[PDB]
Amino acid sequence: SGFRKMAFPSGKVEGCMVQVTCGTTTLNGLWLDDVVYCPRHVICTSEDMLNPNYEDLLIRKSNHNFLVQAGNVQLRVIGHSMQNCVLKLKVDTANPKTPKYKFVRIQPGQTFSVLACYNGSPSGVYQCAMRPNFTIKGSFLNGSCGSVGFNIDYDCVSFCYMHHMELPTGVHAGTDLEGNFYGPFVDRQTAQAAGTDTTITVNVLAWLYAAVINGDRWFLNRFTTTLNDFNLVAMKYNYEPLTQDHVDILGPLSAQTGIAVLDMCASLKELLQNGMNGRTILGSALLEDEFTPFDVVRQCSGVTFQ
Amino acid sequence: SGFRKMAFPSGKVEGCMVQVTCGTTTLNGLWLDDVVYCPRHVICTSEDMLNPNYEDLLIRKSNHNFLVQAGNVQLRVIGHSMQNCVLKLKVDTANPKTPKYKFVRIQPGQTFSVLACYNGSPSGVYQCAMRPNFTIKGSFLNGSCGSVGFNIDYDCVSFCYMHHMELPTGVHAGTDLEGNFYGPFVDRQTAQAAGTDTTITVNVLAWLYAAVINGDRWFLNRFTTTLNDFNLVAMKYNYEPLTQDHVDILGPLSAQTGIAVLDMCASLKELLQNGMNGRTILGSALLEDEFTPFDVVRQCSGVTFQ
Ligand SMILES: O=C1CC(C(=O)N2CCN(c3ccc(CO)c(Cl)c3)CC2)=NC(=O)N1
Ligand SMILES: O=C1CC(C(=O)N2CCN(c3ccc(CO)c(Cl)c3)CC2)=NC(=O)N1
Repeated sequence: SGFRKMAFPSGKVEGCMVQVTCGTTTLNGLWLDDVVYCPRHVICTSEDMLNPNYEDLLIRKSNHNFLVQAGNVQLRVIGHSMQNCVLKLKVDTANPKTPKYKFVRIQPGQTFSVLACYNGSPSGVYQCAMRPNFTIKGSFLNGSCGSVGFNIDYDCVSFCYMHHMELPTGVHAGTDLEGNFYGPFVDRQTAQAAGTDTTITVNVLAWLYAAVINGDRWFLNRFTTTLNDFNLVAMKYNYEPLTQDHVDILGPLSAQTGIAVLDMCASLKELLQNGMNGRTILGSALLEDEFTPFDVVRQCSGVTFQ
Repeated sequence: SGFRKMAFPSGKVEGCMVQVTCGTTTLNGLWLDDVVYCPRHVICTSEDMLNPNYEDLLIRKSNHNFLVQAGNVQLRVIGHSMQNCVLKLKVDTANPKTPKYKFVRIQPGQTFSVLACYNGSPSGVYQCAMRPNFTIKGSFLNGSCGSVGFNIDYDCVSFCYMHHMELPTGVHAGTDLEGNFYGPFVDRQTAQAAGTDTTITVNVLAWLYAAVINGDRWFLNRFTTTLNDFNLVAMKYNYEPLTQDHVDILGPLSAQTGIAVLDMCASLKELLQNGMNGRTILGSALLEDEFTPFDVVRQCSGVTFQ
């Protein structure tokens, strides 16, 4: 029993984190095989941050301008190239702790674990979701750029995020591991703002199923709504509309509890219109939307990893 | 910026988790040097759980009754002994991934990271606090016994908790690594209940300082209370009393924000008597008490580990 914000074990990722220094700028890099991945703005100075020309800045650099450290061992850079907003540093030594990995781009609403690092040293791990406005509500300080987000499928590490910058509203933006930004953001210190965020409805429903599994049932009722009558109320409260695919994803949770998806939607509709009236659900007084249906199944059924 | 439930990187602990089987019972073990630590109830059957005599049960066992697996490698048990509620299995191979470690017993109110495991395989990591009633609000399923809690100081792993059982109210109880239970619990399936829980006041104050650092200031005021006038209100709402040592611990947070501790206590006193009125603090509609003053400093100043 119980329900926690659970992150993946970070051991397989800790061994891939390195320190990358170019000039007086130092951030984190991802060392896989003989390639080190890091944000390309590591080659920027104070004069370039507002209007950088990464083509010019990179052409004026050589391999010896990049200092890469794996703990105390120095990695000799034997080549460099730029793929979108990510810099790829070819090194002479292949990382012997390279796990089975792949590069995946996630969708809004999906969750992943973040290994926050500083000077190539892991500092902490936490779970977060990609928001519908393509930002994440992370916890990052100065020097955290290059920190990566990941999921673990069986024995394979799926890298999905590399941290690049913090927006003025305190939220964070980054790219996938191919260098392509999540959302309409660019890696230059211009006045960029994120669009309006919305609540991930399918995640709230999955979180309500986790509550029923753990004994919280006070919000239930015997009513039933349709998918269109629910979406009319949901859009009023800035909730993402619910689709038939979302219903099918919630299948296993509905079977384990014996509560149909449209039944639970009627309970969520009541919680949106009347509030929670000082009561709590799984120790929260707000509706949580950063647990996917898979996160609930994994935590309420117990699947490990190799 | 930002504030998350952040756990320690679990890499150094993942390499110490093994699978321990005795009869038809399988749980997790901690492999440090040539010793494997696991809960002693692994030697119990169905007939013994309600009234076990661990002296008799252990004397009727031999070294070959214990099957220890580190992944696929089998560890030959060359000796066994019992220290309080923990079984110590001497094996022929010393764990080459043994980090610098120590065994520490934590106090109520302190936090630690939990590496939840099943069949010796890590499944997830999360942060939790030792409650004033010596339980933890964990997330554990069947087979999680032997999972350990830990903190990381510099390069040293401080083990502080080993999971033993879940109580009927859904909370969890365990021992330190010397086998001594936290709280008045025993490892037999009798009807045990935890005492009344209270809110960790010093942790709430530390969490309020984290909010001010991150831009949440709506709850502040210019009033100031005394330590005794605050404790009179706190005990009314089942809050732990505040001591002068708690004030000194909050020193660095008060200096960084320029808000005295007694000033913040006046704000907490108002939040307890009037509620939050539908407003949120750091994305929560409740007062969070599972962040220590050290957790806030570490996340709002960025200290890594070796
Ligand atoms: O999330 C964070 C990250 C963070 C941090 O280390 N930064 C801020 C972003 N910065 C940067 C430099 C150049 C360019 C373009 O040349 C860009 Cl776009 C960004 C690197 C240093 N500080 C925080 O406070 N929070
Ligand atoms: O936290 C958890 C742990 C858990 C779990 O694996 N257990 C439950 C406790 N159990 C046990 C066996 C014998 C004795 C004394 O002989 C005792 Cl005290 C406990 C071992 C198996 N299942 C859950 O659902 N939650």
